[PDB]
Amino acid sequence: HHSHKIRVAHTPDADDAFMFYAMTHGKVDTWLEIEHVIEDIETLNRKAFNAEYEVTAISAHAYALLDDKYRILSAGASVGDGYGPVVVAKSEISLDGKRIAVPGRYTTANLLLKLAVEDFEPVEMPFDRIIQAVLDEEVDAGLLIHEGQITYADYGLKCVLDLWDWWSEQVKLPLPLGLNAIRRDLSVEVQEEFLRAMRESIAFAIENPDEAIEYAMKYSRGLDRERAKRFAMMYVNDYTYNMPESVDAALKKLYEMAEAKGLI
Repeated sequence: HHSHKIRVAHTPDADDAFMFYAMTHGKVDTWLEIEHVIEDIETLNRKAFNAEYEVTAISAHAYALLDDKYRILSAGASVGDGYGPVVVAKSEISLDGKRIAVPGRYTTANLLLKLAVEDFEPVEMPFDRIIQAVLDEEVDAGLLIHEGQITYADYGLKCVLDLWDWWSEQVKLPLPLGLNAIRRDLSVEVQEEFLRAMRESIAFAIENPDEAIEYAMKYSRGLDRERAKRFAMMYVNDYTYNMPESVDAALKKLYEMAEAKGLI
């Protein structure tokens, strides 16, 4: 077992901690010596341009700009199906010409926004400040890629653009959001092994939602246990266990649309 020492990077989010719980607690038997690195999704999308880690989470959008050094892992993807990121505002607006706070240039949610509204002012900004900026009218609207998508109503805010409804009008397939990416220079041995450990960790979470969610709470961000389970279960299910053919088709489509508008 060569090169058995690797770095696995993922995000400080409930859905993520949930998925990785079994692995982060020695509950997964593997000969791989894994070192976890937790960082914001946009940080990983950018560091991925240097092929920093052996395995890293990464937005589908970003992946299109680094499919030369990385390939998509069958397990770990987050896919919306009847739900996904949204743009929220204090009241109903059109968004055209407006200033919208965005969590990260390379996120899939940004690519989608840039496809639905071809003329607006994207205001680069950390996710943990989008909600405040909107409520305090620092911007006209905000793009929410994390648990905001199911909690915005608590702040008296409302959805002005439902990215899933927009995507559903473009193609009839699930919505690829986050992906698990593995460097192409790793051996077949390491590739299969990590895939096995990854799948086991995901399956463990579904069979033990309360246990896995308990630890994940460290990233709940105020969400109660039920709301957190619901969020995690939204992006950690069948699609995460194994990317089906429909999701492969959806990425293909997503990319084609991006290429056709020169977004990539």
